[PDB]
This record gives sequence, C-alpha cells and structure tokens, in this order.
Amino acid sequence: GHLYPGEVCPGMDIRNNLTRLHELENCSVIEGHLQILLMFKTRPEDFRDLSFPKLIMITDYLLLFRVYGLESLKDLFPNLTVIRGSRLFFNYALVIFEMVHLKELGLYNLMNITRGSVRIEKNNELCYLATIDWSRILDSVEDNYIVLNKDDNEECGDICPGTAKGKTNCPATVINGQFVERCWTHSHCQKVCPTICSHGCTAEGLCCHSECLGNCSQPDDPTKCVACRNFYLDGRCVETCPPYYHFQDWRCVNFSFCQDLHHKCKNSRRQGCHQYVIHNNKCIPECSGYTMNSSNLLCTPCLGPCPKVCHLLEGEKTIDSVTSAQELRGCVINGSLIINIRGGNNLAAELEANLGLIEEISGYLKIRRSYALVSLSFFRKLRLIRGETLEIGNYSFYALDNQNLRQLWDWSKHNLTITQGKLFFHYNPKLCLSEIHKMEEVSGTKGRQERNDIALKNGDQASCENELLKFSYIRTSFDKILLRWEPYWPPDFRDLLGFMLFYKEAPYQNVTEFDGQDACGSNSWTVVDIDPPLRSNDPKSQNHPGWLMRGLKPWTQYAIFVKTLVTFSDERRTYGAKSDIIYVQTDATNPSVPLDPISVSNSSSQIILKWKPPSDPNGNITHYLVFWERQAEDSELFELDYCLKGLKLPSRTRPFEKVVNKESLVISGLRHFTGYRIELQACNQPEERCAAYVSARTMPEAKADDIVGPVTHEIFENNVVHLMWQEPKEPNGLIVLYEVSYRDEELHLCVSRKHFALERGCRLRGLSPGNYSVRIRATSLAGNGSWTEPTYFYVTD
Amino acid sequence: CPKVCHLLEGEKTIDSVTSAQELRGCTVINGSLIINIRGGNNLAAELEANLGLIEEISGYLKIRRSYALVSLSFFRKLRLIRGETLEIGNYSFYALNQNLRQLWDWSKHNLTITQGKLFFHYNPKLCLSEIHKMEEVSGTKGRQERNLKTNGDQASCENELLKFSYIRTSFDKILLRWEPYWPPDFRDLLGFMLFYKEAPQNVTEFDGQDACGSNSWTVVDIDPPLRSNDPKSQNHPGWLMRGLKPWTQYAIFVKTLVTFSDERRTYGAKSDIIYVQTDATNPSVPLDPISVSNSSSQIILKWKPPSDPNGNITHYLVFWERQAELKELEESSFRKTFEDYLHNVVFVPRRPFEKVVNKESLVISGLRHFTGYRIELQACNQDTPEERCSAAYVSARTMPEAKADDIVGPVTHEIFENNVVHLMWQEPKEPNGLYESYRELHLCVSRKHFALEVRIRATSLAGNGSWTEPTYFYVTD
Amino acid sequence: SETLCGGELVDTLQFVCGDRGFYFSRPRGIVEECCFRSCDLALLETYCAT
Amino acid sequence: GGELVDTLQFVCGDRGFIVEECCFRSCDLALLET
Amino acid sequence: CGGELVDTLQFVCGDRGFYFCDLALLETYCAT
Repeated sequence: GHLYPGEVCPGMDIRNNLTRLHELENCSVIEGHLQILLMFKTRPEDFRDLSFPKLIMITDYLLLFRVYGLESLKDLFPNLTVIRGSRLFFNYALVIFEMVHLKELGLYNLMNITRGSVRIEKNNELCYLATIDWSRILDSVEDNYIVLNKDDNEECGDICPGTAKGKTNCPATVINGQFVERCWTHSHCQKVCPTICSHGCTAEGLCCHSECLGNCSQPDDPTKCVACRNFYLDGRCVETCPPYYHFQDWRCVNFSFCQDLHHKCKNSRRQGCHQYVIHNNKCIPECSGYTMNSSNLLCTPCLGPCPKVCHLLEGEKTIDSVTSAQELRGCVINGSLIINIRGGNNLAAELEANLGLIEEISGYLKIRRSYALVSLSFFRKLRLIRGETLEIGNYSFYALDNQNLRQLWDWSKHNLTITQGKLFFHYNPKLCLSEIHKMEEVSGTKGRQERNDIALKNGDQASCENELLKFSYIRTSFDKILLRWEPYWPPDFRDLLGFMLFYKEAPYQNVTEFDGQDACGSNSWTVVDIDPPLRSNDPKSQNHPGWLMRGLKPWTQYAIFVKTLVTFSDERRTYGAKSDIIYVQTDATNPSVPLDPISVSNSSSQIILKWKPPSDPNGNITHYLVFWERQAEDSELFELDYCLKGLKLPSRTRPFEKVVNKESLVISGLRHFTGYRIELQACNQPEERCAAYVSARTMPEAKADDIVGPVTHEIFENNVVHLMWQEPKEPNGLIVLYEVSYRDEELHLCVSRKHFALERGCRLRGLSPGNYSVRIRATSLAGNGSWTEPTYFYVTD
Repeated sequence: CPKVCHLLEGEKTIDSVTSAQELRGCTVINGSLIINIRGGNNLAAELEANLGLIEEISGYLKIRRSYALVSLSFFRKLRLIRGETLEIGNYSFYALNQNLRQLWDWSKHNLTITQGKLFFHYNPKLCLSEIHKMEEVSGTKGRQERNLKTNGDQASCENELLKFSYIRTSFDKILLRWEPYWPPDFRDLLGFMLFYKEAPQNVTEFDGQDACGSNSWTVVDIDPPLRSNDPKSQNHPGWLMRGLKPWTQYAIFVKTLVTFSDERRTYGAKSDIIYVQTDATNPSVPLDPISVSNSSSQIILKWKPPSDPNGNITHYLVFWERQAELKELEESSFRKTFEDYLHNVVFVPRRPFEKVVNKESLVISGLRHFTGYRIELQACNQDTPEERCSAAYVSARTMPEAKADDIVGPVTHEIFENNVVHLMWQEPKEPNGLYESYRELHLCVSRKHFALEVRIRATSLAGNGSWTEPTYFYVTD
Repeated sequence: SETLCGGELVDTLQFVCGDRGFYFSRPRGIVEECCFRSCDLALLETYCAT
Repeated sequence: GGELVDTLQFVCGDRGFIVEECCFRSCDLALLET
Repeated sequence: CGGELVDTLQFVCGDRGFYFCDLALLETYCAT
C-alpha cells in the first residue's frame, strides 16, 4: 500500500556476523524486537554499503550491543519513525550499549516512542546526544538513562547545520535557560512539530490527519500517513477497527488470519505459538472469566470460576522490572513472588496495570531492597496469601530494607488473609508500626500463635504520631518563651519517657513538618529533652507540663512544635503524640549601636557624614536619630601665647532631629576651621525605644582669609609708626600669629595673641630712614596664604 | 591534682554543653552519669575540656540514645570505676547509640571494673569485634559476669589492609601509591577515599569527630584505576596531595568505598596510619621588624619569629645599608543490575652584616651619629655553607645628641666703617644632621648664604638648641 | 580463573568462542554461574555454537 | 545571677513569691513554680 | 594551571621525561 509498502516480519536476532543482516531489506514493520549484537570482527568498511530504508516501525524495542565497526545509524535506519514499546527490555524500548566505534546516533526520522524509556550507555566514542530533544520524542521525558558516553566528558563537540551557519532551517529547542538548536548529525536537524499538531507535520509545518502518527506526505489526509496512531488498515489510519478485529494493538485482521494462527499453533506444538482466540472484538493469544472457547474463535463468559492460573517456572518469580511484571498480565499465582525493584525511578503505575488483577498467591510474598516503592497498593486486588510455600523460617510476608516503603494498603478499604506462616519486617525505615499492627489485625495472624518477627526500632526516620498536643499557654519575652502544652499520658503513664521539644529559626510561615532526620545544626530542629510531668492525682490538681526555652535572638520567628516520647512494645499502643507546627516570635528590644560612623569635608557649608546599620537591629530597623553638638573651642587657645620659647606653633585637626532610612546626613550652617562632636543612635520604633560617637573637623576657611584691616601706618615719631591689624572673625579666629616684618629680606617678628589686641600692641620698634615694606601674615591654623599686600612706605624718621 | 566530686542524688544527665561544666576537673565521682547528648556542635573538644579529666567514677555509668557521640575517646582518661549495684540487672556500664563507632583505643589503656554486668543494645555503627576487645581489656572478662544482632549491623568489619607501596615528598606535595585491591567483582569498588590531617605522632581514626559534622580529618575521593588487561600486572592506585605545609608532619590513611550486597557482603580495606614529613624549604618571613635608637651610636631592633619556619629555624641574617640624607549506592547498584540482566539474557548455552644566632634582636655596633639606615632581615633553616635564606625591609635612624649641633665656638660681630658690620660664625663639625636672634628680633640663614661670608640658636633639624649669650657692642654711628 | 563479572566476561568468553558464534535460539543465567561463582573453561565453551 | 530573678519573675507573674538547685544544677519549670 | 604544569610534571616523572589534574591522569604525560 501507499502507507506501508513493504512486508511485516517477526523479531530478529543478528549475531556473530552481518551476513544474516540481509533480512531487513524488505520489511517495513517488525512485530517484535530487533537485536543486533556480538559481531566483533566487523569493520566500518563492511557497513559502508549497507542500508535498510524501508523499515519504518518497530513494535517492541531496538537493542544494539557490541556491534563493532559501524560508526552511525544515520545510514542504517534512515526511515525508522515509531517504536511502540508494546514489550520492553527492562523498562527500555531503545537500548545502545557498548557500541565501541559508534560516533553519532542518526535515527533522524524517529519522532515518537509510545512506551518505555531510552538507555544509551557506555558508548566510548558516542556524541550528538545533547543535541536531541527527548521531550518531543518520548511523550514522557523522565526515566531516561544516558550515561558514560563520550559526550559526558572530553568536551565532545557537535555542530548542528543551518542555524549556526546563518541559514536557519534547524529548529531551536527549549532548555531551562539556554535554548539551542538541536540535531542528530552535522547534516540532519531534528524535526519539531508545532504544538497545535503528537500527530505529524508536513515540510512547511501543516498538521497531518488526526490518526497519522509521526509524519505524513500531505496534510490532513487519513491516508498518506507514515505511521498510524491507534490501528492501521489498508493504507489508512483508523481510530478503531471497523467490522475486522484488532490485532497486536497495531493493525486489523480478518477472521481467516486468526484462524490460520490457531490452526498453525494446534498443528505444531513448537512452544513458540499460541492458540489465538477472539474476544471483545480483539484477536488475542490468550483470552479470566471467558476461559472456554467453542469451535469458533470467540471466547465466552464462564459458568463458575475460571481464574486463568499462572504457573511459575521453578516456583519463584523475581519482579525486577516492567518486563518481568508485564509477563504476568491478566493473571492466581502458583508460586512465590519476590519484588526487587531497584533504582530511583518509580513505576507504580505499570505494576498496578500488570499485577493489579492478581487476587491470590499460593506461595509467600517477599519484598527486598525495593528502593523507590512507596506503597504496596498497586496490588489493587490481592486478597489472599495462602503461604503453601514459605520463606525459610516459615514467613508468608517478608519485607526487608525498603528505603521508601510507606503504606501497605488502605486498611479501611482493603481486606487480606494469610492461612499460614509468620510476618517479617526489618529495616523498613519509613513504614510506621501502626500499619504493621493493623496488618497483624487484618491478616489473621493475631488469630493464632503470633510471635511475628516485627523488628521494633521499622518506622525510624518517619513520624507515626496519632494524637495532638495543644499549647494551652505561651509568653513572649525578647529572649525567652514560656510554653505549656496540655498534659497527656498513655493508658499506663509508666510508658511515658518524656517530651521532646523541637525548634528552629523560621523566617517564613512555610516549613516542612518533622519526619525524622539528623541533628546537625545547619538545618535540623534543635531538640531539648524534657522529663515527664509529675503524677500526683487527677489533672484538676496536677499541673500541665511545660518548658522555658531561652537564649533566643529577639524579634525573630520560630517554629516550636512538640512531640511525646514513649517506650515501644508489641503489647502496647498509643505510639505517641505531636502538636502542630505553630509559629511564634520573640519580642523586639532596643537596637544595637550603629556601625561605622564616617566623616568627610565634602561641602564647605557643613560636615557630611555616613554610617552603617546597627550590627543587630533587634527589630525592624525603621528610624535613626542624630545629634550634632557644636563644641566650643578649647580654653587655653584664646590666651596661650605661642611666641614663647620652645612652645610649638599650634594646629588643629538643640537643633537635633531624626532621619529616614537614608543612611547619610548633611546639615546647614557652620563656622570655618570647624567640625565638632557627633553622636547618633538607631531605632526600631513617640515611645522612642531606641548613641554611637564620632568627632571630626571639616573644611578650613575654604577660601583665603587675607583679611583686610587697618594695615596703614601713621608716623607720630620713630618707634611710633601706628601700624595696626584687626581680628579675623569669619574663620574660628584662633589666630596663630600676625607676621610683622621690617623689610634686607623681610626681617620678621611674631605678634602676641592678645597683647596686640589690648591696643595694637607688640608693634615693631626702632625704624631707620628710607623705604620700608611689610606684608602681614594674618595666619590661621593652616596659614597657607594669609599674606597682605607687600605695602611699602618712605620713612622720614 | 585530686578533685573529689559529689553530686545531689549522685546522678547527672549530662547534655551537649549546658550542665557539662559541672564535672569540670572532677574525679572519683561519688555518683553516676547518663550522658544523653543528641545535638550541638564541637562536642568532642568541649566534652574533653569539661569531662576529659575524669579518672574514676563510682555507682554506675549509662550512655543512653546519644546521637552525635561517635566514640568515647573523650572519655579516655576514665580508667577505673567503683562498680556497685546502682542499676537494674546489677549493670555497671550501660550503652543503649545511633552513631557510636568505638569505645576506646584498646591497645593504649586498660579499664578496671569492680563488679557488675554490661549492657549493649541497638548500637548500629559500633562493630561487634570492637566489643570483643572491650571484653578482653576490661576487668569483667568472661568468668565473673554475663553480658549480637542489634549492634554493628550497619558497620563494616574491614578485614583486609592496604599497603602504601610508594611514597614521595616535596616542598608542598606528597605522592602516594598503594597496592590495588578489588572485591570479588571489581564493579563493587566505587573508589578509594583518602583521609589526611596535620599531626604534630599518636592520633587515631576517630579522634575529634561527631555526627554533627565537626570531623577533623580532611577527606578526598579517588576513582578506581583503569583496570589493566593483564590480570597479574595492574596500575597502582595513587593520589597527589597539594597545598601542604613544608617540614610538617602529616598523618594519612585510606579506606575503600565498596557497595553493599544482599548475600555475603564484601568487606572493605583500610591502610594503617602513616606519618610523612614534607620537605624543608627556605623561610620567607622575618615579619614585623620593630626598631628604635638607644643612642646616637646605638641602634636596637626586634623582629617576629617566622610564621613559615619551613624547617628548624637556624641563625638569622641582618644587613644594614647607610642611606644617608545512599542515592549514589543505589545508582551504582542499578547500573550493575542492568548490566547483569543484559548478560543473563543475551548469552544462552547449547657589606656590613651580622649573623644573629638565637634571639630575634640585635644592637649594631657604633656607627654614624644621626644618619638613617635601610635594614634587611632574612631567616634561615640551614647552617651549612649551602644555606637557604630568602629580605624584609625597615628604615631607622640614630637619635641626635643635640649638644654637638650647637656651635659652642666662634661667634662675634666684626665692626667696620660707619654702619658696616658682619657677624662671623663657625659651622658645627660632625653635627647630628638653616639657622635663625637680636634686638628679641628674628631672621633665618641657610646653606646659600654661608658661601658669601645679638644671639644665635644654631640648629634647624632639632629645635631649642642652646641660645648663645648675647654679644653686646656700641652703635655703629 | 576466579570470577569474570562485567566486561571481563564478554572479553574472556569471546576469546573462548573465537570464530564460532554465540549460540542463540529464541523460545540460571550465565552471570549466576561465572560472576557469583568460580568459572572454568569447560563451561564457557557451552556458550559457543559448535 | 540576674537571669534567675528575670526568669523566676516570669514564672510567678501576678502571683507573689535555690541557687544550689538552679545555678549549680539543671533547672526546670516544674520546680520554679514552687 | 600555572607553575603547576611544570613543577608537578617534574616531580612525578622527572626520571622518565615529558611528552605533551591528578596522579592517575598526568602520569601519562611522561615519555616512559
């Protein structure tokens, strides 16, 4: 036909040389698996001129293992499109294992894997794996398992064509934050269908017919598909089989077809054939409840029970994968089942679909090392474990080291019964003893000798608390919490060993409840052990228990749930009690001192000051206050005369109001050669439930003083020349000196700081006739300039 | 020294830190203890600092559901107890401990027990073989008292040891190479992990450890060697430590990380503890020199002992220059299981310088009166003529006498034609480093004018020099 | 001979069979024989097609 | 020290009103109320 | 990187010569 041109052939196994590989030449669909492996002495040249373009689908799975020599599948299966995964190879529908010389994966026409996962592993030279978007290929992307390929290290490089060359024509794809174009080889880019279309798409992106799967030659045609969703019939894909019967869940067949299979299997007891029968408009190899079949191929409902018992080879079956589980579809088990599902991936859905119909087990049930097996509920209809064959020690149920086993059954809904054997439970961390005791009750074991081997101290690292504790009273200091939960005792208060109170810092109302974990201080609850309350008489007299936790940081939030501690015993119950996860926060208190007071002479008007928040605000830091004290100048500075021998030349180096979150401040108005005491504090709150210290000078005069004044002379007589000077007031006025020169290189004099002020005192004396000059250095603390004009006069003595 | 200690009711339920200080320095306790610690941090050292001094205890000793106590090595000083019927079943020592690993180094000290049984239940990480030594070395061995599937069940009685085939050392790197070890099937060995610690020589595995995570040992991981094709010649595992302290003793040992097995579980291996010295290297830090002048010809300085001795510190060298003005296990086991499953189905049968010897100080001999100096300090750890030394810098100057600076010599005013005069003057000789009076009245003279030709102070670099007494003379009319 | 678990099993068993192919015909495991137990040449040859 | 007064005041509250018990030993609320 | 690439190379295989992150990796660089 126009959809599938070639034949359909059963599963193949190509081994030890590629000579037998001449079977895929004419097949388009394989009703089985395709295994190509163990052909060491083959070389790439052998695969240089071998291809299989007509193959388009593999129903079960594809496996390749140590096929030496071939470098890529891009020339071997150019047209493979769909792997339905009806029967899987250990959860996997595509497997590539230890392909020594394989370099890139090819298979650019693969566009849907209906069931199972993919496992490409230990290919020492394989790359072009990160360049594949599995989310589009598998309708579910998790559970994939690709590791130890060359791409994992060695910085293997892949070069997707088109988009990287500016030619586009290579779809970009999604990564959590690093979108990238994706491809199978350096010359084949993966197809991506527009979301509106699992159905196929054309070259330009038009949607194919709703029944087509993967690809189609022209859009919106029931025919011309490449692969069919649901069922295929004579060149078109149909939603369901028209009256023809469904066969192998992928195609339609007539009555004669199934009749031939029935006759052939009857005529040949090959142990590879099935007495195919018809049932519920389907052609199937084994039709419970309809076991009998007449001379027709149609099975009919039974009169009386007809369970379709399933007999186990050697009497023990290990359910280690979906492949093992799937082998029991539709099954009463005439043996014992061992469940050994390792690995982190969870497959409870598949187990229920395959094993959910089992109603009884003849032998024992053993569950060992099942890691990600959360619950046994997937045995949706198991109701009897006869125990005719027992695990050594006479155990009927045997659970050991189930890291995540949590619930056996919904005992409110379920029923169970075991006619013999004991019960064994060991090292199951998260299985609470309450469930085990319920099973003891609802399994008939309590109805006889009992003496089951339930290892107390199961349930560790899990919370099995079945009662509440209520905080009857609380107090909130800024460093302490009073806490008084209501009293509680088991039926016999001697079982009460005390209270264990848990707490940690929790700045948010969302926190995970206790589950049983370590005690490292980085994240774990801090635990304080509390002795039991006194037992005197009825509660009306006996006070409630309580605690006083102490040493807390103020104003922060904590979760302070409490739980009881009791002695364990098979004889006794009331496994414990646990309060809620209530939040409380200690009261706030006055903040700490502000940090890092800094000063700078930025602007001549005022000091500019910066600070840092208090080390511990002890509250929601909201408010700051600053004092700027305008200190007066020191005492001796107004009178001390520095003209004295040895005495050095001197040098130096309410308006208050609060401030908003801004952590810097500037003020208006100040002197020059100035800068004074600052003290400031912070507030987390008119109550003013709130000083750091810093003193700093600011700019000097910031201009040149060079103060003008009565610089003129007046010659009354020799030594009476009447030279005067006036006080500088704009700066702080702490005049260090006035330079007096009698210019002979300006022979100089110093001026007394206040004897001059008495009445122009300390004037120069004893002048000679002729020109004389002077420029007065009315010197401030800095005194960089301060010189007047070098005025000169002709002395006439 | 003896500190007899007694308590109300005799029994104290010690906690992590609080209530630990009470027994500080106590001994021959007239009481009992419960030591119920299940949290905290830095428990080993703190408990040592408070309880590390007990030598004997009366009554009985109980350790109950303590979580973070990996071992009672911090109890090591305990070496006797006045055993008496102070516990149910006449018990004397009572343990009942999630992470307990060992009690004490049984090769080091004995322990005397007056009487009574012993209790050991639910101690998952304490090896049962370790309990056997507790039987032998304690005074309760066998005949006198009675004391298996509740302790050590999660431990591993490693019964093979790894030799360190090849060891080489360097200035900051040690190279190790131990003999290879493979379980019955090589896939189980996830790899080696190496422990090392600076040991200035008696440390043991468990010292300084608690479940809270304060382990002193530094730990690194080494993957297995690339397995050799030839079964009888393989690649010796190895590792190369880096960033180490020179001349420093390091204690190291290795432990295999082998995966579990449902049937007979293969046991790991541990090498012994070995100590290796990093090689010596030249020191490089005569740090923090401090200097001051004792006198004009006496210069004194100190310096800090090197922070990087890098070898037994030998003489110092000083020079002066006159510059004058579980998930992983499951992952690996799942890979192994899938590989085994694949194999199970696809195969079917048919210059002035000194050499200071000891002290970090020196007073250099008499030298120029006031000049500064540039000083070099170098440390060494080899007195051999092939010495190794590698120079801190600090500057200092000698203080001035300030008396030789004064002229104490010729000064007078030469008199000449009317209003012509000049003050001759003598430059100080060998001074400790301008000049300025008359009427007072002031002036300054400097280097420039001394080539041209009343009091004077005659010192610039130091002030308040002796003011020469005035020279009086008549007007120059 | 001891054990041959893992890739060693394939490497060694290939050497035993040589040019002969591994016998297969679709309708305990070999690992149960030569990984969890001691293995000898007399048994490996049964996995080659004579 | 002063912590004893501060805490014990908290316990008593409105009610009106040892070192060998709650200073040199561990202290619990059950005893302070006395 | 840095001086390591020469100093460790000398230390580990100085007696084998060189040809070109851990002992097992860089013991290969020497020309034994």
